[PDB]
Amino acid sequence: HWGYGKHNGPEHWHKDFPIAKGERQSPVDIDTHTAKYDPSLKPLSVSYDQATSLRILNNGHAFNVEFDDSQDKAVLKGGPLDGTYRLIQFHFHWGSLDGQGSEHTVDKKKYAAELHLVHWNTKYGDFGKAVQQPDGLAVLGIFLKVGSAKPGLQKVVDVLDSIKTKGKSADFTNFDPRGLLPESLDYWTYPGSLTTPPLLECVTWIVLKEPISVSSEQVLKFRKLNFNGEGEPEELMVDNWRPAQPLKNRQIKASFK
Ligand SMILES: NS(=O)(=O)c1cc(F)cc(F)c1
Ligand SMILES: OC[C@H]1O[C@@H](O)[C@H](O)[C@@H](O)[C@@H]1O
Ligand SMILES: OC[C@H]1O[C@@H](O)[C@H](O)[C@@H](O)[C@@H]1O
Ligand SMILES: OC[C@H]1O[C@H](O)[C@H](O)[C@@H](O)[C@@H]1O
Ligand SMILES: [Zn+2]
Repeated sequence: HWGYGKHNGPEHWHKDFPIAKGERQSPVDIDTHTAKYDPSLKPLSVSYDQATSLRILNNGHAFNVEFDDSQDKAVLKGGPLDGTYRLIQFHFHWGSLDGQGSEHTVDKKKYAAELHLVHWNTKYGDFGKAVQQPDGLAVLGIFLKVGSAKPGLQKVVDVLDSIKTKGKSADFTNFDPRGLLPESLDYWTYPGSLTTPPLLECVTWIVLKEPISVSSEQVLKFRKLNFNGEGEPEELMVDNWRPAQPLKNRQIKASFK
């Protein structure tokens, strides 16, 4: 039922999901001047060398690239995190035009899109148990701006024609997510939530400061996907982002001086 349209979008979600008005909702605006360096943060470790991708799915809201999370392979450690978090999937949020699409904003500036690499805390055994815990998930967020092409994104772009409509999937083995990172791992971090229903308040957000550049042609292909299923009237999959939510009783910490 929930979506991004006028009649089922972010301003309606609270009726079924009252936590939408909660105390640690995401995304937020990142005020870079108020964000403070945190010396208690440990070095961040993104260890994706043995990642095993499996499948790509159009779920009617975005597309997910899914990974084998039955054992410790691609993991995120360090930074603000206690213990080991396993990669389960990544997806994007994007706009109808280059001037909007990100969920987090930086001094109110909206990027063209935002990549979310989703990980769960292995001390809870499964993703479903992890989303019953305050520290169950860690999402690594990466901004996309439009400029030069990102070579490591092209394999994703070129499979999208095969998953145009809701419910379609395709094999997506042997994809290396290391090709989606920027050079620097400088980041901001804060406690938040899932940005889509069920909006659960389980996430440690780690948002990289350096955006990746993708080409106009790459993001234009994201915008050819459909929210609807096969045979149904075409609704382009665009503007699948939630706007910034109140910061409330939180502080954003920076990894860099
Ligand atoms: N968009 S998000 O990364 O917060 C996200 C991740 C997830 F695993 C499930 C969700 F419902 C939402
Ligand atoms: O195929 C994508 C990636 O898969 C990983 O499991 C391999 O260890 C990497 O060498 C490879 O780049
Ligand atoms: O009481 C002082 C403390 O206030 C907190 O809000 C800040 O996060 C700390 O960095 C600071 O040392
Ligand atoms: O790596 C992701 C995918 O990239 C390309 O589409 C390859 O043709 C395919 O075999 C692979 O699964
Ligand atoms: Zn997301």
